Amino acid sequence: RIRLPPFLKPGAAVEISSNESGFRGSWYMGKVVAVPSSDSTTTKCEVEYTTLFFDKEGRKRLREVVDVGQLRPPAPAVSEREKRREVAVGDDVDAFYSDGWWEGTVTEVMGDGRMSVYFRASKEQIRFRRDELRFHREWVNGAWRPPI
Amino acid sequence: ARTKQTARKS
Repeated sequence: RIRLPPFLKPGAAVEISSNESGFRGSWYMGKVVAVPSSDSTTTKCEVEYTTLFFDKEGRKRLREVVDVGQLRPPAPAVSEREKRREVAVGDDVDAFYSDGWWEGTVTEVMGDGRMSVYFRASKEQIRFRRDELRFHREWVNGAWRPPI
Repeated sequence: ARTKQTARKS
């Protein structure tokens, strides 16, 4: 019944977004455990998180049934110009924080490759090293913006 | 280990 995006198959690595307010602007890494088959009673996918667990002692990685629209492929590998790109004020970035990626905007660049990032939904202003940031991309119409 | 409870911001 539903035509899944081609990247979505059992075993596929994905980034997972949540509908919950406390996760606004985040992408958590995970993998697909199950998808609707052409033979199916659901329209949903089950995913397993890579860095979130059911329990704080860490015995079982968290699994969730999610909407297809909550998933996208892993962000594109950082290119060669993108390693040459300086991060600048105004840039849309994701910051690695609490073991997932959170979208924000660079508001200040300091020396020694450090920056301050504003997060609109949480009204937070947080400093990061360059190696904690990635340039933000969007998965739209089956392709990345900006493209690969 | 990280859980939704210790990752979420609200």
